[PDB]
Amino acid sequence: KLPEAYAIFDPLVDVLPVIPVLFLALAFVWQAAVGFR
Amino acid sequence: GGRIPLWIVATVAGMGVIVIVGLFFYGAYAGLGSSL
Amino acid sequence: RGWFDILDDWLKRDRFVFVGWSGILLFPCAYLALGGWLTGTTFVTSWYTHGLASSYLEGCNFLTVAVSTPANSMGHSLLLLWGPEAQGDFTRWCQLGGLWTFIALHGAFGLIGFMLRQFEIARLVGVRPYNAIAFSAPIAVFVSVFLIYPLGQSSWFFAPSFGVAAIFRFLLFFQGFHNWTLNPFHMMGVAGVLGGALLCAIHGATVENTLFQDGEGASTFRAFNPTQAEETYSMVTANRFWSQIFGIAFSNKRWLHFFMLFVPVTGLWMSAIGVVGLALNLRSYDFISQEIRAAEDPEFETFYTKNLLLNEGIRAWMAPQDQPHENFVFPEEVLPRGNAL
Amino acid sequence: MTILFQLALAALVILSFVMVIGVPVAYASPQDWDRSKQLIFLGSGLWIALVLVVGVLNFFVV
Amino acid sequence: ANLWERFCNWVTSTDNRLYVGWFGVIMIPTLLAATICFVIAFIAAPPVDIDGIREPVSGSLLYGNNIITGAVVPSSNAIGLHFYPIWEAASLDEWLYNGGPYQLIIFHFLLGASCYMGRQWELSYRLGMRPWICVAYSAPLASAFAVFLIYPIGQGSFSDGMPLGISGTFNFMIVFQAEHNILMHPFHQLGVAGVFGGALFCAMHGSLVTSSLIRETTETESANYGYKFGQEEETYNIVAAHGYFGRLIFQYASFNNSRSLHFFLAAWPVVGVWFAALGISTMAFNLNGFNFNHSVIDAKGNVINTWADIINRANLGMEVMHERNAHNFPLDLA
Amino acid sequence: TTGERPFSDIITSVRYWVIHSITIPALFIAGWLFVSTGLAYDVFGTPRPDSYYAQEQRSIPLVTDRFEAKQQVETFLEQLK
Amino acid sequence: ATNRDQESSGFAWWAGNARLINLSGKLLGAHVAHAGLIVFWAGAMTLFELAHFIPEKPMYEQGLILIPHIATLGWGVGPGGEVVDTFPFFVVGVVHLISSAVLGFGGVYHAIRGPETLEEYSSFFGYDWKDKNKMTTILGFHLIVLGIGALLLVAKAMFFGGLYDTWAPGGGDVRVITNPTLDPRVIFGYLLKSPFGGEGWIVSVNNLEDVVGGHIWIGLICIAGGIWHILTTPFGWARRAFIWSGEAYLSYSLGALSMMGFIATCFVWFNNTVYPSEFYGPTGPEASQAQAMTFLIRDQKLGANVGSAQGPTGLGKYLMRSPTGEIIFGGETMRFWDFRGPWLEPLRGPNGLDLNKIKNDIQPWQERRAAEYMTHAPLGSLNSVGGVATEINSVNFVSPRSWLATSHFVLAFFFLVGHLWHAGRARAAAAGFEKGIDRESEPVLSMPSLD
Amino acid sequence: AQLTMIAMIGIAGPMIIFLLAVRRGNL
Amino acid sequence: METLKITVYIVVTFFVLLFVFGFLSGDPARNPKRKD
Ligand code: CLA
Ligand code: CLA
Ligand code: CLA
Ligand code: CLA
Ligand SMILES: CC1=C(/C=C/C(C)=C/C=C/C(C)=C/C=C/C=C(C)/C=C/C=C(C)/C=C/C2=C(C)CCCC2(C)C)C(C)(C)CCC1
Ligand SMILES: CC1=C(/C=C/C(C)=C/C=C/C(C)=C/C=C/C=C(C)/C=C/C=C(C)/C=C/C2=C(C)CCCC2(C)C)C(C)(C)CCC1
Ligand SMILES: CC1=C(/C=C/C(C)=C/C=C/C(C)=C/C=C/C=C(C)/C=C/C=C(C)/C=C/C2=C(C)CCCC2(C)C)C(C)(C)CCC1
Ligand SMILES: CC1=C(/C=C/C(C)=C/C=C/C(C)=C/C=C/C=C(C)/C=C/C=C(C)/C=C/C2=C(C)CCCC2(C)C)C(C)(C)CCC1
Ligand SMILES: CCCCCCCCCCCCO[C@@H]1O[C@H](CO)[C@@H](O[C@H]2O[C@H](CO)[C@@H](O)[C@H](O)[C@H]2O)[C@H](O)[C@H]1O
Ligand SMILES: [Cl-]
Ligand SMILES: [Cl-]
Ligand SMILES: [Fe+2]
Ligand SMILES: [Mg+2]
Repeated sequence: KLPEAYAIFDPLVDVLPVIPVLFLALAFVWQAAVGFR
Repeated sequence: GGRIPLWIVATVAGMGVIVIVGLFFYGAYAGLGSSL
Repeated sequence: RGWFDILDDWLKRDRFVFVGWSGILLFPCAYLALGGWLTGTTFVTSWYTHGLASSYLEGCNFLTVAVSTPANSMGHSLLLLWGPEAQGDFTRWCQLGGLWTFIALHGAFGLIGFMLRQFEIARLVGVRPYNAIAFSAPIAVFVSVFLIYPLGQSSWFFAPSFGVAAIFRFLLFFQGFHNWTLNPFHMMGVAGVLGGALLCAIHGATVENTLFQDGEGASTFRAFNPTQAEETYSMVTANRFWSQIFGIAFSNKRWLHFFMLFVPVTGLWMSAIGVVGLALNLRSYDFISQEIRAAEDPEFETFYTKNLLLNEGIRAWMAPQDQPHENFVFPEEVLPRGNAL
Repeated sequence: MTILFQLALAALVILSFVMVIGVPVAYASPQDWDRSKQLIFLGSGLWIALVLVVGVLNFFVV
Repeated sequence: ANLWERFCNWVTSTDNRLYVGWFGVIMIPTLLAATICFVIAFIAAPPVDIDGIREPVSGSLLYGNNIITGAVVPSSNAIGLHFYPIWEAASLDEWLYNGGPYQLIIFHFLLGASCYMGRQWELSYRLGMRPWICVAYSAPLASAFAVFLIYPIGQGSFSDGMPLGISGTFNFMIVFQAEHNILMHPFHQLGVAGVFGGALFCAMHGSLVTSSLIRETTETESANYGYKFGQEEETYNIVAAHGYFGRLIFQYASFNNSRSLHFFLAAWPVVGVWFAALGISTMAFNLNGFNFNHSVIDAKGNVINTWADIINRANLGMEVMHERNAHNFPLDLA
Repeated sequence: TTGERPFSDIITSVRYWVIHSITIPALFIAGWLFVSTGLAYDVFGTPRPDSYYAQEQRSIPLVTDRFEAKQQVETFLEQLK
Repeated sequence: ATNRDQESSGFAWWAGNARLINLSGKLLGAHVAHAGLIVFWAGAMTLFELAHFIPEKPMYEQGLILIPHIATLGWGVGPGGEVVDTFPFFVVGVVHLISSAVLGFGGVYHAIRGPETLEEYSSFFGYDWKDKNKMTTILGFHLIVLGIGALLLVAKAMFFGGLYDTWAPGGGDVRVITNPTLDPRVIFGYLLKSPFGGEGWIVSVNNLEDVVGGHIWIGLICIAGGIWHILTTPFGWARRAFIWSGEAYLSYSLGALSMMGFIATCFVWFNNTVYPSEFYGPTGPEASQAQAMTFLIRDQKLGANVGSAQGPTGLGKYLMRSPTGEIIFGGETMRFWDFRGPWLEPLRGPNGLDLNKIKNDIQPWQERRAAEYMTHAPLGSLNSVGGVATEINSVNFVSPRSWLATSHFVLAFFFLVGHLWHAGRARAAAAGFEKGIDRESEPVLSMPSLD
Repeated sequence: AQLTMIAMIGIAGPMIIFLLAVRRGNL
Repeated sequence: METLKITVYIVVTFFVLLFVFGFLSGDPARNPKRKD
């Protein structure tokens, strides 16, 4: 468990480790918006 | 013709696929077929 | 300008998906075989034919869904929707395995429609028909495995069911019952498939690494133009490379590309011939000379003898649940087991 | 303090969300940029001051 | 020039009928050592106690095998991962009993086949080619490392390496499925897609090029004489082939860039075989294929069997029967 | 180049998304309701999780008779009550 | 836009990071931002792991891989690996997660806002890849940094609480290391050991004094080599041996990382000293040995004479000899007789497993440990069903050792592939044929035919 | 709770791109 | 066995030293284009 004061950020903590994977995907979004030049 | 940018269409459609497959992976652990 | 010629004009119009006369056969049959498979794996059980759940609706996943074969008691019945078994009841037809024959028969006629499409398009554009000829191999495989194999056997029940894990069961059934890995026709198939993937890998890699510098970019795909007359890669350098690495090399590009047709196509044909034998249980199950020796000399052991014991385990441990029409009751004391496990 | 901790932590969550969006949109818009460096300098130092606030108030709340 | 400079020029000479090179000075002795030992072992080696249980398996032709059943049997389970060269044995007869030839062959082979990869880099460099044929070869190479070395390491014994024979290969495969459910592992499934697709693409590319060959010959001669070695002109009409295959499927499904097409032919079976090799090499650490045994349960709690449950019965039959005298305790742990 | 309108012109147009922001959810919702009303079970004959077995049954309702298979299933279903 | 399309830069979008080869400011931003990703994951994963962490279950039953690293460093654990204080795990996660914002800010700054190249801004920070003396200087700075990092592990072990010692007398416990092994015949003796069975190369390190003393040697070697590379330029034999380019230095690192990845895979699979079994679960060898022990204990309790029981083959059912005469457990676990573990070593004598100690001196804590390890073998399915492939669903278990070994084999392999890709390309690009054969001077046409 | 955090995080990336697309940013 | 061990050690060392010194012997300059 987190220290009990932090217990409302548990839904945020549950999704924090996947955030790096979204950076990989974000490079494809940015390249789509410039049209892969 | 060229209203909505194709990158926006691609991104929302790409994310729609992720959500649907992610639901199917969620259903592997809940309900029918979960072994529970 | 009769009605035939105007219909021929429309069927052969340049469009996004070419239709053709073959498309009259191909497009409904392919759509139904594809759609029947998705329908059955989404919504249809195998509870009454196999005692299995086989649909997403019952809790299976993509690896475990299948459109399963009909019950063994159906024999080789066509299982038409209007036939004497379903009697026009769609719900019962799905329960009796009528979707299996539906997919198999429409898949068969679609595959014909696809090879007819290959001939028709090759004739219209003016190329030779080698792609259709190469497609004879997947057709030969489909016909031998999905039709001739169950026709030789007791019923359609023993055909492969159209599902991922169901196919895996078919693979392990053929080991345990047919010793199919020992069959020289399967071995020729393996060589054609693996030799085909090797040629695919090596030819692709050889072309990509003997390319001429035809432009300034470090990404080299832009330096190709389809209207060029010149070879895009150096056959001479490729030949010298492979002759020095491996001893032999291609020196004729036409023979190279034919050999690439020939290898996987011959392999698949060879495996089809093996499966036709297995339709009649004409297996390469055993080597008689080793069995004579192993029977009389309890110290003679080989990898072949070990595999036969594995096969005996497969048959005994799988048959009661894999063949529920037989009503096998194999008491625990009759099941072959080694020590401890 | 009790309510001061999570409120300042929910401030740090909120402000990080304005910094995660607002910093690359302001670094990649070099036109009206002199007006954006101040909000970057402010938000950076405000963010660092909230980490220290959450870090100090953790040891009255845990 | 001194003798060393002359020797180096011979070694790296592009005029040698077979290229030696620096990788070749390792590859050649190692591969000759592995070949000679393999051939002698396959013909003539006495039975080998593979399972460490004093139950020797006959692998050679002279001891009763044919081409199909014969093998070089893996080294003894009692040896484990221990290095067993000839000098560690008290005699050749003991080395033979314990499966010494297997360790000698696979070690020389893997060292030799690694240098074959390096040698492919080396010659491409000497010839001015691009360097990545060796990357393609790293797929079957990794596969060989997987079955001969990585699998034994994770399992703790060279007795679990794939035997050097045809039926021995099948035994390795069946036991592997029993213990790891390899068919239900997505890396193996990608391997299958790699090899079926590779054979498919091999057939497709062969057939489309052959279909679009430009007429240079008559009916009474092989069309292959229409191509001359080192001719500058293209021997097939890639626009015709694209025009066929883009009407067979649809236009944007078909390659019109030959460079893209050939890259795809490289990348598809290579990436697929890499996944296959990683499959074996990760099942070496007993991360197994998907287990859906009893995944489907009714409202009461009755197990409803699926096709995965039928696979498990077959898996059980191999498992209870394999190495039938080697197990003393209820769980097969390595 | 076969004369059809390009796909990237269609799916970037607003008229497409006027239409398909209605037709795509309606199809998805129609599929959702085919399951959640239970119609999928009655069209296909797939067992619900409480209709595989009778309450004390352990045996499988396997079809054993070719020309009376339609009746064997109906007798198996009438034993579910 | 500078070098941000294929026509200007020569590289397509999918080779887009190769446009940064000579843009040192944007390239610095790529690296700092990526370091932020690593630090983010370390932080975010730890907090995820801690939010899920049940203190009353073992860590290896919980799918944790970072919390065991922290526990091994001495934080949060009492005797036998039990968790006494979750708060050090919270700190390690938080401080990583906050520092990732700082690295992310500086990565994004240099990637998008700052100068594209550094060579005009600063002579110290700018570099040419072809500048061999500058390259060794940056290498030397980074060696000194890594050498201090190794000494930090020594600092924790010796002066800041110690490390978890699974081999400590009386059970595993956090122990300050007072006498690290400084003697180079021991430290560099591990480098010369065979990697094969019974030997294990550096993977067989089995005491924290050798671990700590090695890190003293590595920290001082890395600082000395750091200073050496700041003060020297690559000698003549080194300049003629290597390719001196950005892609070439990347390839050399990829070769190094692949080798290290393969070594870590073996470390986590076999070593129970720096990967304590109380945190990571039993090793593959450990569980198989634990099974033989469990059934030895049960059968001896029933009255069996375990040293004289024949198995089906004639070898001893519970006990047999290794190929060098040591008394070892029988059955298939004969392959794992070189396993050493703190629960098993009290039964070992001079000749291996002592039969009198086995009859009389197995404690209940060893019986519990053997049963626990036998039932937590690193065998499980990809959907985390524990046990063999034939097992039913019930147990949700895949050992951290399996997760860590499999992942790092996969990564080490592709990094080997990357090494081969980049080493071949850097060779070709330096010699000038990476874009293809020049049609006018095709090299093979100037060669004599082979036959 | 978990589904709304991943939604707000999952839109922040595309919003950066969309906001620089509308201000003619240095993409 | 000892004589065989020494013979293999010598032979293996010989070929390894050929490989290492041979790659040290100006290997990047053995190419058809830039003989620097
Ligand atoms: C770890 C992953 C990683 C990193 C750090 C980079 C970094 C970089 N890439 Mg590369 N790239 C990557 C993966 C990565 N890339 C992948 C996976 C692909 C394939 C799609 C590419 C394909 C590619 C191409 C084709 C190009 C680059 C280019 C670049 C450089 C400049 C980008 C730019 O200015 O555009 C501007 C983009 C924006 C302004 C959009 C805003 C995006 C921001 C940065 C996101 C940050 C959000 C984050 C949550 C906020 C943190 C703030 C907080 C810490 C305060 C930059 C150094 C370019 C280059 O090399 O030019 C010389 C270039 O042309 N990349
Ligand atoms: C690999 C790491 C790295 C490197 C080599 C650089 C290099 C550079 N930075 Mg960048 N930067 C970085 C990371 C890095 N930075 C990070 C993490 C941030 C966010 C804080 C920034 C934010 C930043 C800004 C806003 C600016 C620079 C600038 C510069 C240039 C001049 C810096 C200088 O002379 O200060 C002299 C350095 C010192 C007096 C000492 C450094 C101060 C810190 C506090 C010491 C920390 C050292 C310690 C070992 C760190 C351990 C980190 C570890 C845990 C990861 C130089 C090219 C300037 C520039 O771009 O000019 C145009 C500039 O304006 N950087
Ligand atoms: C990241 C770490 C790192 C890197 C990249 C470098 C890189 C370099 N070093 Mg430096 N060095 C380092 C750390 C490092 N060093 C440290 C920590 C020290 C102090 C120990 C030194 C002390 C040092 C000296 C004294 C010299 C270098 C030199 C060099 C240059 C050439 C090296 C070479 O040819 O390698 C390849 C090595 C060889 C060809 C030697 C034979 C290697 C055999 C064939 C393989 C043996 C290992 C094998 C895999 C077995 C491993 C296990 C084994 C222990 C049992 C190169 C720039 C040379 C230079 O030019 O400096 C100016 C040089 O003279 N370094
Ligand atoms: C430190 C490690 C490292 C670094 C700095 C580089 C750097 C580079 N590589 Mg190399 N590479 C590496 C490791 C590395 N590589 C490894 C390990 C391999 C073997 C796989 C390669 C194989 C490789 C090839 C084949 C090529 C490069 C190329 C390049 C250049 C451009 C890269 C780019 O823009 O990609 C942009 C990024 C993408 C297009 C996305 C890639 C996505 C991958 C394939 C899947 C992602 C993995 C993920 C876990 C799975 C999906 C998860 C899902 C949930 C989304 C750049 C110099 C190119 C080059 O040679 O330039 C000269 C090139 O053609 N690299
Ligand atoms: C049988 C029958 C019929 C028919 C029907 C039909 C025709 C159907 C169709 C149907 C269909 C037509 C369906 C569809 C379905 C689909 C689906 C269900 C899909 C799915 C998808 C997904 C899931 C995705 C995924 C993926 C992949 C695949 C790959 C890539 C990646 C991803 C992930 C994206 C009739 C009435 C005539 C008659 C009687 C019988
Ligand atoms: C350049 C580039 C790129 C990249 C990017 C990157 C790589 C970045 C990074 C970034 C980063 C790396 C970032 C970071 C961030 C962080 C953050 C933002 C933090 C936060 C923190 C906080 C706020 C927390 C809180 C808390 C606490 C304190 C306690 C516990 C609880 C919690 C968790 C709540 C790309 C590819 C896209 C493309 C283009 C270019
Ligand atoms: C910490 C520790 C320790 C220690 C350790 C040590 C002390 C280490 C060292 C290490 C080292 C001391 C390493 C080294 C490495 C090396 C390498 C890995 C090498 C490489 C090389 C190469 C790469 C080369 C190449 C080449 C050739 C061959 C020819 C010519 C060209 C070239 C140059 C390219 C111990 C175990 C006690 C315990 C645990 C912890
Ligand atoms: C720690 C923390 C934080 C931070 C966070 C962050 C750092 C974020 C990031 C985020 C991001 C970084 C995101 C991103 C996203 C992305 C996405 C969403 C993408 C997607 C994609 C897709 C879907 C794709 C598609 C496509 C295209 C585009 C083209 C080609 C094709 C395809 C279809 C593939 C905050 C502030 C909250 C506070 C609390 C704590
Ligand atoms: C593994 C144990 C050995 C470790 C070796 C590390 C020692 C470091 C210094 C070794 C010196 C290598 O130095 C290298 O020697 C060779 C042969 O003598 C030199 O001489 C070479 O000249 C040219 C290329 O330059 C070649 O065509 C020629 O065949 C060769 O004689 C190289 O130009 C020099 O770079
Ligand atoms: Cl066996
Ligand atoms: Cl056992
Ligand atoms: Fe070709
Ligand atoms: Mg479910």
